[PDB]
Parts: sequence; C-alpha cells; structure tokens
Amino acid sequence: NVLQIVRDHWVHILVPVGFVFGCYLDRRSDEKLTAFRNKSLLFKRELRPNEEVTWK
Amino acid sequence: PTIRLQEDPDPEDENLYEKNPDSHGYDKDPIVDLWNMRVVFFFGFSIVLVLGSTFVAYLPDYRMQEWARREAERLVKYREANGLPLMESNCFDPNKIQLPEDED
Amino acid sequence: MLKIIIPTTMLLPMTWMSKHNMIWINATVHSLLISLISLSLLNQLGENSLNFSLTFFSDSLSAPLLVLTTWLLPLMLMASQSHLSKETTTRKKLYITMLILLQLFLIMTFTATELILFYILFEATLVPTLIIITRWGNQTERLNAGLYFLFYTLAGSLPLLVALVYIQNTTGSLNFLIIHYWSHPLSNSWSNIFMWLACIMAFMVKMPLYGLHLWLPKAHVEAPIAGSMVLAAVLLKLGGYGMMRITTILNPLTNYMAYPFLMLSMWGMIMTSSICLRQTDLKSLIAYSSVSHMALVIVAIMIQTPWSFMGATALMIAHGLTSSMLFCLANTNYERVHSRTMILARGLQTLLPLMATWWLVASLTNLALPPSINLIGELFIITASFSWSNITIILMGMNMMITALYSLYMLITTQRGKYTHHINNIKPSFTRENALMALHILPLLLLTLNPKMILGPLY
Amino acid sequence: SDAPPLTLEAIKDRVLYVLKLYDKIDPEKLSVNSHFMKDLGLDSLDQVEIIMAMEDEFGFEIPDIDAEKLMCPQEIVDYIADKKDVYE
Amino acid sequence: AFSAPAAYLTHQQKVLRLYKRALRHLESWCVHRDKYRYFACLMRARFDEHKNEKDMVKATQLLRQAEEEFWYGQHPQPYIFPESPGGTSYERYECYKVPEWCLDDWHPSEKAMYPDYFAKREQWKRLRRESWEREVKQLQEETPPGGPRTEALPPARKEGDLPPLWWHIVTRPRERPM
Amino acid sequence: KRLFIIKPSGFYDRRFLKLMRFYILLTGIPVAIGITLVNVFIGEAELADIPEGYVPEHWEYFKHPISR
Ligand SMILES: CCCCCCCCCCCCCCCCCC(=O)OC[C@H](COP(=O)([O-])OCC(O)COP(=O)([O-])OC[C@@H](COC(=O)CCCCCCCCCCCCCCCCC)OC(=O)CCCCCCCCCCCCCCCCC)OC(=O)CCCCCCCCCCCCCCCCC
Ligand SMILES: CCCCCCCCCCCCCCCCC[C@@H](O)O[C@H](CO[C@H](O)CCCCCCCCCCCCCCC)COP(=O)(O)OCC[N+](C)(C)C
Ligand SMILES: CCCCCCCCCCCCCCCCC[C@@H](O)O[C@H](CO[C@H](O)CCCCCCCCCCCCCCC)COP(=O)(O)OCC[N+](C)(C)C
Ligand SMILES: CCCCCCCCCCCC(=O)SCCNC(=O)CCNC(=O)[C@H](O)C(C)(C)COP(=O)(O)O
Repeated sequence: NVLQIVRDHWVHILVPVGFVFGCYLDRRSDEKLTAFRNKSLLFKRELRPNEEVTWK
Repeated sequence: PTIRLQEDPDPEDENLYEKNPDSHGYDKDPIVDLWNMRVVFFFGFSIVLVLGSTFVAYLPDYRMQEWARREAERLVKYREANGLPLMESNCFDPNKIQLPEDED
Repeated sequence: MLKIIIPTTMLLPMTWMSKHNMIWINATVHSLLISLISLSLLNQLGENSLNFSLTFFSDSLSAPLLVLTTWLLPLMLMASQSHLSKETTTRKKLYITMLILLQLFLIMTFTATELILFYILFEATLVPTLIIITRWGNQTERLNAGLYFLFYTLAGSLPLLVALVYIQNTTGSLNFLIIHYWSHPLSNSWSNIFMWLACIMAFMVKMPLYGLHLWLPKAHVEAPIAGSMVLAAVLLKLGGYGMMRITTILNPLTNYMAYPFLMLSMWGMIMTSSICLRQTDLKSLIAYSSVSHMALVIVAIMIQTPWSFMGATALMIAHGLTSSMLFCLANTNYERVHSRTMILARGLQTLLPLMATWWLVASLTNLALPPSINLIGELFIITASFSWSNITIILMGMNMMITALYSLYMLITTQRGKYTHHINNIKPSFTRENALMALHILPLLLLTLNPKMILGPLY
Repeated sequence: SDAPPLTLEAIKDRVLYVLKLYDKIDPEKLSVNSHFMKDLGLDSLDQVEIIMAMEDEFGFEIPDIDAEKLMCPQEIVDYIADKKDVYE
Repeated sequence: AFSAPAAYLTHQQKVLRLYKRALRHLESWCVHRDKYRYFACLMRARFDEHKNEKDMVKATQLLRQAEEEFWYGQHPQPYIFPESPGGTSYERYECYKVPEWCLDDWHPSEKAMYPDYFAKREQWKRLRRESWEREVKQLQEETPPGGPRTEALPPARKEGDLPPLWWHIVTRPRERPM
Repeated sequence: KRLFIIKPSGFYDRRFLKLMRFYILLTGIPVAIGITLVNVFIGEAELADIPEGYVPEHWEYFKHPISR
C-alpha cells in the first residue's frame, strides 16, 4: 500500500536531502582552503604521534 | 444595452465558520485545516521556539568573555604585585616605532 | 553556508511538485526547519567573521538579519493563505515561488563577500517584489506603486554600480576583507565627494531617507500582506547593512559629508512622526512609523560610533519584528471589513479581546517600553547622539513624545470607544491569526532576555 | 448589594408621591391619567418645575425635547420605565 | 433622545429651556434647599412678570438680554447628574454593551448551555424576518413623493403588523448590561 | 433574579491559549527536567591547569556540560 503514500509524500525528503548535500558541499569547499593548516604563528603546533592533520 | 461590458458580479465573502464551526482559519477542508494547525503549532512553538531558545542560551562562549576576564585578572594581579601601572597610554612599544628625523 | 542556501532551492521544486491541497503545509514546515537550521549562525566570535568560503561569509551583523529573514518566510506563508484561497493552484505556486526566490536572494545578499555580487543580489531582490506588488495587489494604484518602487531604487543604484567598478579599477579588489584591511583615507576633492555620493545614495534611498521616501507609502500600502511584511521588516534593512559595510572606505569625508543627511534625518523624523498624528489610513501610519525609525537608524549609522552601531543593529531587528506585527494586525481588520480607514471599525476590544491584547503589546513595543530591544537600540542611539552633540537631546526627546502619542492614538482609535453599529460581520479571531501574533511577539521578549545576540559586531 | 430592582409600581408610587406634595394640585383631584394643562390647569412653567422635581427624585436628567412631551403622570412613569429598562 | 427633532425651536421652547437652565445654575449657586427655594421663587416671579407681552419683537429682545445675563452669571462648575453627558459616569458602561448579533457566532458548545434562551432568540429572528417585507411596504406607502421631511416614523396600523424599523430599538443591549 | 449576559464568543481565544500552552509545555517540561537532571548529576567542569604535553580538545575549554 506504500505506493500511494510514497507518491503523495515523497516531496518531504527534498529539503533534508538538500541540507545534507549542502553540508557535504561545505566540507568540499573547506578542503580547498588548507594552504595554511597548522601554519599560522598563533596555532602552529607539533603533531601527535598518531594524528595526521590538525583539522579537516 | 446601457452597459459597458459582460462581467461576473462581485461575490460575497465566505465565512469559514459556517461549514466548520471549529475551523482554525487555515483551510476549508477540516482535515487539512486541522493538520495545518497541528504542524504550525508543533514546528513553530515546540521545535523552533523552545528548543531554539535553549540552544541559544547554552551556546559555547566563542566571544571569549570569560577568557578575557581571567586574562585581566592575571594581568591585574601581576601588575599590582610588582608595582607597575595597571595600564599604559601606549599600546605599542616605542622601540619599534621610527618617527621622522626632522620636525622643522 | 550552502547548508542553508540549498534547502531553499529545494523548497522550490517541493512546492512545484506538491499535491494541490498540501502546498501550504509543506512550505511552512520546511521553512520553519530552515529557520531552525539558520539559528546556528548566532554562534559568532569576538575578533573576525565566519569565512565559510571565497564567496560567502557570516558576521555578527548579518547573522541576526539572516535569522529574521528565515523566520519571516513562514510567517508570510501563514499570513498569505487566507486571501489567496480562491486562487488557482498554478498561481498559488507562483506566489510561493516569488516568496522563496526573495528569501534566496536576501540570504545570498546578506552573506556575499564581494561588493559587486552584493550589488547584483541586492538589485535582483527587486524583480520578485515588483511582480508580487503589481500582480497580487488589490487596487489600481499598485501599478503606479510598482513604478515608484522601481525607478526610485534604480536611479540610486545605477550610479553606485559605476562607483563600484571604478573602485575595482583603483584598488584591484572589491572583496570586503581586503577592502577593510587595505583601507586608505579619502581626500577632499570634488571627485571624492561625488564618489562618496554615488556610494551612499543607493542605501540612503533604500532606507528611505526623508525627502527620498515617497515610494515607501505607495509600496507598503498597495502591496499584499506578505509583500508589506517583507518590504518593511527586511528590505528596508538592506540600506542599513549596505551603509554599515560601505562606510569603511569613506572616512574621513563622512566627517563633514553627513551634515545634510543628518539634518534631513532628524528633522524628517520629527516630520514623519507628526504626519502619523493625522493619518486616515492605518497602513500609511505604520509606513510613516517605519520612516521615522529608519531615520533614527540613519543618524546612528552616520555618526559612526560603536554605541551608535550597536543601537542601530538592535533597532533594525526590533523594528522589523514590530512593523511586521503591526502590518499583520491591520490586515486582520482589513480582511474583516474590506476597508483601510482607521475610524471605520472602532471599539474592537469589546468584540475581540485577545486581538486587543495583541494590539496593546504591539503598540507598547512600538513606543520603546523598557526593557524591550526597541528601547535598547533607541537609548544607545540617543546616548551616542548626545555624545555627538548635547543639543540633539531636544529633537530626539521630541520624537520620543510624538511616537507615544500616535502609537496610543492608533490603539485608542481602533480598540476603545464604542463599536460601529452597522458593522456586523466581525467573526471571532481564528487560531491562525492568534498564532501569527504569538510567533511575532514571543521572539521579541526572548531576545530581550539575551540582548547581546542582536547588538552587532561592535559588542 | 446595590439598589433594589425598581418596578413599575414603585415608580408610579414615587411619581404620585412627588406630585401630591405640590401645592398647586389637589391630592384628591389628582389621578394617574390627569393632564397637566387640561385637568389640572397648570402652565408650561409648572410643567418644567414638575419635570425638575422628577429629575431630583430619581436622580437622572430628562432632555428638554423629551420632557416637553410628558403631560400626565402615566407618561412620566412610562418614560422612566423605558429609560431604566424596567419591565415588571 | 427618543423624540425626532424639529426644523427649529419655537419662542416658547427657548424661553422654557432658558428657565430650566437658569434654575439649575441658580441651584448650583445656592447649595442649601431653603435658600434655593427662596431664590427659585424670586426667579419664577421675575420670569412671569413679562409673561403677557403681545409684542413679539420686544419679547425676543427681552429673551436676548436674558441669555446675556445668564451667560455672564452662569456657574462655572454647575452640578451635572452622574450619567448626564457631562457627568462622572456618562459612558461608564458602554464598554460592557455587546451587540446581539455576536451571539450568532457562538460555538455550538457555548450554545449547548442556555438552550431555551436560544430557542426564544430563534423565535424573535423568525418574527423579524416575517415582519420585514411589510415594514418596507408600509414605509413606501406612507412616504410623501418628495422624500421624508422629518425623522419621525409611523406606527403599525394593520392587524398583526409591527412598527417599521423596530429591531435595533427593541433589542437595545441594556443600561447596565454586564 | 438572573439575566443572560451577552458576550462575544470566548471559545476560540480560550482554545488558542490552551493549545499554545499545551505545545509549549509539551516541549519545555522535558527540557526543564533534563536541564535539572544534568545540573544535579553532572556538575560543571572545574578549572584546572593544562598538564605538560597535553593538547586539549576545543570543547574542553568550556565549563557547562550542555555548552561542551
Ligand atoms: C506556559 C507558557 C505560556 C507562554 C509564555 C511564553 C513562554 C516562552 C518560552 C520560550 C522558551 C524559553 C526557553 C529559555 C531557556 C532558558 C533556560 C536556562 O537558561 O536556564 C537558566 C537557569 C539555569 O541555570 P544553569 O546555568 O543551567 O545552572 C548552572 C549551575 O551549574 C546549576 O546550579 P546547581 O548545581 O545548584 O543545580 C541547580 C538545579 C538543582 O538545584 C536544586 O535542586 C536546589 C534548589 C534549592 C532548594 C533547596 C531547599 C529546598 C528543599 C529543602 C527540603 C528538602 C531537602 C531535605 C529533605 C527533608 C525535608 C526538610 O536546578 C536547576 O538546574 C535550575 C532549574 C532548571 C530550569 C531550566 C529552565 C528551562 C526552560 C525551557 C522551557 C521553557 C517553557 C517553560 C516550561 C518549564 C516548566 C514549567 O534557569 C533558571 O531560570 C534559574 C532561575 C532560578 C534562580 C532563582 C531566582 C532569583 C530571583 C531574584 C530576582 C528577584 C526580583 C523579582 C524577579 C522574580 C522573577 C523570578
Ligand atoms: C500565557 C500566560 C503567560 C504568563 C505565565 C508564564 C509562566 C512563567 C514563564 C515566563 C518566564 C519568565 C522569564 C524569567 C527569566 C528566566 C530565563 C533566563 O534565565 O534565561 C536566559 C537565557 O535566555 C536565552 O538566552 C534567550 C533565548 C534566545 C531567543 C531566540 C528566539 C528563538 C528564535 C526564533 C526566530 C528569531 C527571530 C528574530 C531574529 C533575531 C539566561 O540568559 P544567560 O545570562 O545567558 O544564562 C546564563 C547561564 N547559561 C549561559 C548557562 C545558560
Ligand atoms: C530631496 C532630498 C534628496 C537627498 C539630498 C542629498 C544632499 C546632497 C548635498 C551634498 C552635500 C555637500 C556637497 C558638496 C560639499 C560642500 C558644499 C559647498 O557648499 O561647500 C563649499 C563649496 O564652495 C562653493 O559652495 C562651491 C560649490 C557651489 C556649486 C554647487 C551647487 C549648489 C546648489 C544647490 C542645489 C541643490 C542640490 C540638490 C539637488 C536635488 C566648500 O568650499 P570649497 O573649499 O571651495 O569646496 C570643498 C571641495 N574642495 C576642497 C575640493 C575645494
Ligand atoms: C443664575 C444667573 C442667571 C439668571 C438668568 C435668569 C434671569 C432672566 C429672567 C427674566 C427673563 C424673562 O422673563 S423673558 C420674558 C419673555 N417674554 C415672553 O415670553 C412673552 C410671551 N409669553 C410666552 O411666550 C409664554 O407665555 C411663556 C412666557 C413662555 C410661558 O409659557 P407657558 O405658559 O405656555 O408654559
């Protein structure tokens, strides 16, 4: 019976999916501005024995 | 015809209470009306208002107000203990400022 | 910050793919969710802004405006579904599309890092507003209003564009951060004077400044209720935001270029407050109230002090909420009696008590009762003006009296006295209208509880 | 509580009481339907004085346009009853 | 307030009104009852001295001097009955007067209480509805062809008629509604 | 004696007030109870010095558990 329910209320996932897509695109934008990661004079720091990057 | 054009008459306004004594003012269909009221009240008052106010009230201190107060306490303690003035009229050391040679 | 922009562009096809009787519910629910999402931008720093990308950034001045816009969209949706019941499905979807496009343009305008992009979006906001006004307005004046709304804007904004590109051919960048860091003083020459005028006149006509305000009564009176809401609460704040942004490159010319505009702002604040005392139209009274408050905001921006900027930000937020509430309150009576004359429907407190309580709270907030944020902004601006010059306390004080008068005047005209005998079609207030009033008024006092969220970057 | 619910009989009694204290009317000759100019032989000034006495007795003012028309005690009682929403 | 006004006031009407105003203001001046009775008798004699003037011009001239004297010697703060248009309770209860048509918008739960009252209301509404066509026709018949010349309304004359335009006079809210 | 007092319909204002109170309380009583429970059983962090060689997480720089 879920066919009619889906074809009537499938418009309710467009906005949440857009929210997740926007979060993913914000992360993709963030990954292109790492030219000074762990390089500022105020926050320059030695890496921990395991971690690879100070922030993502 | 003594008239100017063929036109419909202006209709009287419809009262939503006639066909629905408890009508909530949202829609003529009682079920869609009731659910419009329910979603408005739940997502406006319950979700956004109260939870948003709770979220704003407990936002972490990114303005560094408490940190600034603690820093000021440290500096006041140090400068009062060692007798230095509490503040200086110069915010930059004159040794790194090079004034022009001639003023005449 | 695409996590806010994309859900609106998704509101678009969700509205266009909705079933014919479920458009309002879906739109309101998802707009409220988007407002809840945008609430996270209030977590600001103390030193710099939130630089999300090369294109968009958020600051302590733009975050409250974004929250107000995303909160205003659902309120417009609730306020619009009453008078659009007889419309066809396609035209209802078109109306919702105009509202969504306006919200998207405003969201992108308040966060643009670039001045030309800011100009493009701040000019793109005209098309949905103009279409709404000239298509869904009620009387035949609306067409003229649209023209008055259009050219008044464009004649102010087209010179700005020229100035903008000129600046980009001199400094090499119009990015706001670089502009702020690489700021240099403006000399005293005729070319610099005209560059100052070109940079200022667009935002001064969008405020609107006294003498340049003639478009505002037309636009706010012939527009539909959602159009009036968005015109008064958000679209007037574009001028204030733009002036606060652009003034970083105009010093020290402002030091003496503000005199004519300061004089106009103060005297026209007095003049418009006085005009409110003799107004037969209830919507025009609210429009002129907006003019007076925005004159105060102009003074605050023009005197260029931290307290003035704080008060100006608080005043813009408070005025947006209050004026939207007043317009909705007037629209309820209009929908009941189909007339805008203030002395037509009288003694409504007897017939609608809870509506009378809403009217009382709105009027008390309009006259800046302590400790409302309206008062906080007004008092900060007044203290800054007193520091600027002790004599201003005269004019400001005058305004403080006049406002109260006309404010209570409206209340005493509409709620007290005796009811009109021949008007018998005043039905009990719907739950929708009461919810609209409550959702307007509760955030005001909630922000009064935590006032540092709307005090801007100078806090 | 407040004043008792004034009745038609009480109003008529009070009006007749006030009229019977007037020196220019004979108490025996006075009736509820007696006319002021015709049966009692009074002029307009006496009618004005009677209206003022009624105003003093009941504590509310009767407009001149309405007071000009009341010519018998029954009319005065009726005007008072319609003014004060008395039906019993 | 109940009677239809005329195009003008007659000389006798003006004299009577001035007499009443003078008596009331003199009473406002003379607080005590015996003093008021003394000076009211004096005023009555003063009024009836010129009662028999056959010259209308001299009568209206005497009235002119009377009005001038009253305006000079009026009480600045005359006694006003509390519910009179200048009294301390003139419109005190107007905020409690609610029109009857509001009851037409009550929820059925509210109308569940007071069933007999609403039955009587239905009877009254039916009577008004039946009565309206006749009331209009009677007003049409009794009106002179050049429109009405006064604000007076005719009574009912037919077997079971009602006086035209009676609904809002009969259904006044109350003098002390709540 | 008792008479009928003519009033406007008080059903709808009362209904709206009841509904607003119901929804506000529906979402706010759990919030108040949770805040009280967190405050009682998970107190606020105590100020302390950073030990040598330790790099605290950012949320460790705040004192209230909900803020953290
Ligand atoms: C129906 C509404 C209709 C519509 C209207 C519009 C409504 C719109 C609403 C919109 C949404 C609003 C959301 C806003 C969110 C705000 C929440 C928040 O930030 O909480 C802050 C704050 C909590 O502070 P915190 O920072 O979280 O705690 C930090 C500490 O770590 C904690 O310290 P601690 O370690 O000591 O622990 C204390 C703990 C536990 O402490 C204790 O238990 C001890 C208490 C003392 C009692 C000791 C003796 C008594 C018992 C003795 C006998 C028994 C013991 C022995 C047994 C034997 C018997 C003898 O208690 C608490 O945590 C405080 C209670 C939490 C309340 C949170 C409020 C949430 C509101 C969100 C929902 C909004 C809707 C309302 C619904 C709410 C419910 C109706 O909440 C308060 O309000 C505190 C106020 C209390 C202070 C006292 C008042 C002083 C008055 C002075 C002024 C006088 C002038 C006159 C003014 C009078 C005015 C009162
Ligand atoms: C119907 C009848 C009503 C009358 C009866 C009501 C019964 C009582 C209810 C009324 C409550 C009285 C208020 C008393 C004050 C207590 C609340 C106060 O203490 O909370 C404040 C908190 O207030 C919040 O910060 C303000 C709420 C945020 C407002 C946002 C509104 C929601 C967004 C909706 C869209 C916005 C549109 C406008 C654009 C900006 C404290 O501020 P703060 O000093 O920090 O707290 C320090 C401790 N912390 C930090 C650990 C928490
Ligand atoms: C309806 C409301 C619309 C909004 C109104 C906007 C207000 C715009 C007004 C512009 C503010 C000032 C403009 C120019 C700045 C100074 C004005 C001038 O009077 O000052 C003297 C200028 O001297 C003389 O006045 C020369 C100017 C005379 C010619 C200007 C025409 C003024 C006529 C007014 C018409 C109304 C204009 C608005 C039309 C709508 C100063 O002497 P000077 O040192 O030498 O000039 C300084 C520049 N230097 C340093 C490069 C030399
Ligand atoms: C307190 C300070 C103010 C004092 C003001 C008072 C002082 C003024 C007193 C003197 C003024 C006069 O007498 S002015 C005298 C005016 N002259 C006439 O009226 C002659 C014609 N007579 C009539 O019109 C009627 O007989 C009529 C008399 C109306 C009787 O009415 P009735 O028989 O059909 O009831």
